[PDB]
Amino acid sequence: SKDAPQSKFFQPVLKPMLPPDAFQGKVAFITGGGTGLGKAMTTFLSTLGAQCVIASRNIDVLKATAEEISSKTGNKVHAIRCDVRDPDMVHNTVLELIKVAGHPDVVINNAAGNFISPSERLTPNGWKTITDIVLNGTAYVTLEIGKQLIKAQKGAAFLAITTIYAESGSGFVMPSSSAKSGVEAMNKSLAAEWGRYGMRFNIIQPGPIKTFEKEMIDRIPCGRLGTMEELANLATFLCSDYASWINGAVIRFDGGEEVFLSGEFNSLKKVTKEEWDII
Amino acid sequence: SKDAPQSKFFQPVLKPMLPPDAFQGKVAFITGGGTGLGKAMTTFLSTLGAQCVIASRNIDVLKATAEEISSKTGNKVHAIRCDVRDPDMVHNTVLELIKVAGHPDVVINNAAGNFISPSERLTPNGWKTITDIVLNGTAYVTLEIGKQLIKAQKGAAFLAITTIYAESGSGFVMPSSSAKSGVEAMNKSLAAEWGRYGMRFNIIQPGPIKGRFEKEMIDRIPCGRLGTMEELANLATFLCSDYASWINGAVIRFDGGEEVFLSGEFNSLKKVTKEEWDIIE
Amino acid sequence: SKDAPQSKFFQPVLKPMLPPDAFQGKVAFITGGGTGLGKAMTTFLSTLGAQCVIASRNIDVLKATAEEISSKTGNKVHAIRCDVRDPDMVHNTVLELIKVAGHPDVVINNAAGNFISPSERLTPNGWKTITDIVLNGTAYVTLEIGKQLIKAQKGAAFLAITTIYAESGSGFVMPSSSAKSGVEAMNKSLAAEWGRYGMRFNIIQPGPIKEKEMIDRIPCGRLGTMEELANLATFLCSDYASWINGAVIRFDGGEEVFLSGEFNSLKKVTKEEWDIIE
Amino acid sequence: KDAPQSKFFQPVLKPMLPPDAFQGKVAFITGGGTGLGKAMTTFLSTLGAQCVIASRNIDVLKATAEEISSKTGNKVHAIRCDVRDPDMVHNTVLELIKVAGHPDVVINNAAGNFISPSERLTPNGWKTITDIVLNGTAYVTLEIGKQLIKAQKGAAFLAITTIYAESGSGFVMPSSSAKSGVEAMNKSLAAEWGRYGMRFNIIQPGPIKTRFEKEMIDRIPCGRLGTMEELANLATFLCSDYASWINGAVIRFDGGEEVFLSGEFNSLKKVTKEEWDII
Repeated sequence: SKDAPQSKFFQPVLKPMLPPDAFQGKVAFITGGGTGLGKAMTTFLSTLGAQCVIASRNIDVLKATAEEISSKTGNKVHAIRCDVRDPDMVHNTVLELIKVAGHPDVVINNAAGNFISPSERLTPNGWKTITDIVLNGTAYVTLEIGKQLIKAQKGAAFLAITTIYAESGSGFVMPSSSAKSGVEAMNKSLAAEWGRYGMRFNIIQPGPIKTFEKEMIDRIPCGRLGTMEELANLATFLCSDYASWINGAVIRFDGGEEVFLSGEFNSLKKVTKEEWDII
Repeated sequence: SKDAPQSKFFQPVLKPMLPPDAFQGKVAFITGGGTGLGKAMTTFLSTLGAQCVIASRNIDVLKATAEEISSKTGNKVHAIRCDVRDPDMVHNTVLELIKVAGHPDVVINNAAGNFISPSERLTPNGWKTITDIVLNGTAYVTLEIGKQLIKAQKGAAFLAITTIYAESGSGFVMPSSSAKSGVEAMNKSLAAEWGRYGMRFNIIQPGPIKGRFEKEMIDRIPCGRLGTMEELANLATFLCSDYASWINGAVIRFDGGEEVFLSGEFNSLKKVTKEEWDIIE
Repeated sequence: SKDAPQSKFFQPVLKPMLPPDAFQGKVAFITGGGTGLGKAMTTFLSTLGAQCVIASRNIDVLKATAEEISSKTGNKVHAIRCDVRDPDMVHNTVLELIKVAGHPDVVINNAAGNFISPSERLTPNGWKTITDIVLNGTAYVTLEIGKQLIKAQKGAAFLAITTIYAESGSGFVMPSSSAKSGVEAMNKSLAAEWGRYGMRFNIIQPGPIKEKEMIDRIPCGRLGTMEELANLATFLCSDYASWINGAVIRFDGGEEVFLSGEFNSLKKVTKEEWDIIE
Repeated sequence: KDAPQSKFFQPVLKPMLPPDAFQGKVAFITGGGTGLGKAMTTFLSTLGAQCVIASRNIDVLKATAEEISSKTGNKVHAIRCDVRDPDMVHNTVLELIKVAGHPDVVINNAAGNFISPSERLTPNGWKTITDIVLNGTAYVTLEIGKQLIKAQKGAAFLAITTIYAESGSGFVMPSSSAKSGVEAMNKSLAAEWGRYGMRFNIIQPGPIKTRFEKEMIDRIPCGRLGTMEELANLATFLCSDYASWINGAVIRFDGGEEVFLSGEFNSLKKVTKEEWDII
């Protein structure tokens, strides 16, 4: 493939790492749970015993993913259609979650939109679409669930999937960077504010996950792209009771990409042994 | 005043620090320029020779401030009504800026809204108001001006006023923290993306600037006092001046040491007395 | 107890979370592995199948811990005396590690010293002691093992235990903050430089691990446990984390986000006061 | 030569603060005989300060002191000091107080560095860099601080680190480590020593004028290297009474280099207009 030689030292493990009943009796709510990383996280949660609820705009995709997962694990996966931009729809969706499965013990905000563009080509509407979906949508889901958990006197573990470029900034993905950085600040804020209510909040910042990646592999110390299964192991750990004292954490899941990118002299990896020998 | 004793070591200097006419021939655009921090920055820019344009919702406040500043400095201050939440109004405001003063050399995004609230008492409308004004408003201003500068083949220095709690998060100001963190990521992105177009972007993160929180805040500020708007204006004018032409993508805490004090796990041991330390030894 | 009411929502799970053979065939090297967090990490590694080598200054403590762990798990734990301040002793310790167990797959730099003091009461010797143990000691171990792994074309996962105050700074623990921040920069540097040699490097930043004043600043309402730390550490050193490199993970019950937020002290405002403020 | 956009970011080399901004003040600068230290000393002296410069080479220090004082008319004293030696640092601080006075301004700039694969570092090479940069800055800062506490006087401290202290970087790993330690030290003392009137700030430079340098320019949004005069303007501002409420701050002085390096998609600057149109 396109992987670099050092990838032999960093082979992925794709199987769930936690014990087979680690989420028995637990309820999990995953936005964007019908596709991609959301589907992978839902799959692992369901495999480990959770009753899952997935929500996004496309009910056909959600129902297909829900049947696929539940057929494989024997545990229920419920689909609820929801555009997270619509705070009234979010409110109804949370009420439905509580009715069909119960208050959630695990909340994963993963719904996102993105497109790569020179910033000077962005329109105000394109800007507002990304910030509405990523930032406002995560806020509405988080606040609505939080209010219900406070009313019920129940706690939960929340996880938001952002990106390494939320904290650094990045050209060409500027609206996504901005909205995702807002999501990070939101979760750090609520980690500090809502401990008394039993809610903890963590962030995973992914690099590139397999799903122009030769150029990307050249900037990844581990020499390969990440996998959704590995991300799901990290996410399920953070959402599990084994991580009940992990709160306000921000975890890079990136093969070393961000430390590589950010270090001023890391490009000197291209200097050969022979060139170093020659001073 | 209510200041802590060590404030004697950190007295503020309120006069502009840069040379007279350091902004002669320059145009500056300041959102929120009619009040508070925005007015202080506009005052210093005008004093140093800039032609300024201030924009916000209240035209009477803007006109009053413009007349007040221009009558002291002798340099023109133009007022334009603009709700930064409305991208069409932002577009028209930038067109007027160029028509009445010219392309800006200095852009300061300072318009904001905020309130303190338990997050569980927030409504979607309150959430939207803060994020729309702070995050979307700054984006519309920055993108609209940037596109015009690219078309004119001119550069500029941009400055955004955020807060120390954008990077840390904070309970009780969570919408502001989120929106302001978005503004930080926006500016770091454009500093990296738009160098080829001659635009640089920097961030100031203020602590509290000059009723019970204020007293407790002083106890958490190493410099022993609140900041002043004049000091903030000195920092802002420096960063927007040609003396800072190689400062780009920078984030600068202006907080009297508040954030380092807050963030350090054992800083509360300031209360331990000399005699208690002798025992501990 | 001293725990806050909300701790009921965040009860610790003390059992090892990874599968029983997650470290079968692996060799781990743990500085400070005879006590405290190092002992807890070694215990979980050994329980999960690793062969472990623990190194620090006190050979009697190390031997007692080695016997305790290996008796319970059935897997070997080797003790080596090593003062990490001494690079020649570090070199000899790494040679012995390779002879008795083999090249390590897992390296945990945990040896440290600390004391609380006003910074104006520090002496040059006190400064040197903390920085030499924490920063230079971790550098010597990491450089010595890394050079051996490069020669052998074998990879490993490295973990350094720092602290939340490495990144923030903190008064009263200033030498420790400085040394530990140096350790963080070291590991981020090598995560980027040495991935090409199959080594990855991560950091855990702990809050307080088993006082009441501290608990009131922790959102989770209790101190952390060594078993929870060991679950996080073993995950990061396991092949399930083979794409986690250069990461810095707070393990602090929320303490650092609570401390660092300008308005977080408003947690003291009552419901009635908020009603009034509205 | 510089990149095409450099014409938009031209340097201003003249001191920006008022002519007497440091009249009556005393400044102590480690490494003040060369490079950035000499530039900072030059601006301080021009603005009225009485300066004391300290490093290992007394002949260089003497030459620089005469050169500066002959141009400004303000005294510059040379004191030989290897900052690795805490007893020599103690003696140097006592001489500073005797010949000039307690310092109002303290700039820790002495450093050593060399670029090397980390696997080519020796323990002695490691210890040399950490001793000079981290221990040397600690000894200077602590010894001066103790004297200022005894006299009930305050001061502004400034440490020159680097953008790679906070990020890490391969090939400069000991410098990254030691300089990160300096950052933590200064943030710690800003929080601890407010009651004593001492504030502490950090400048993180990118590449400053005086092979890799042409490649570096392509990674610098401002399109050129920085100048020592511009750095001296930033440093004199931070050490002046105009910045008396700036404390614990860390300021990048890097032409945008760090935000460029750190952003995941910034390399898409190479995509042409026609390629973007196609999309």
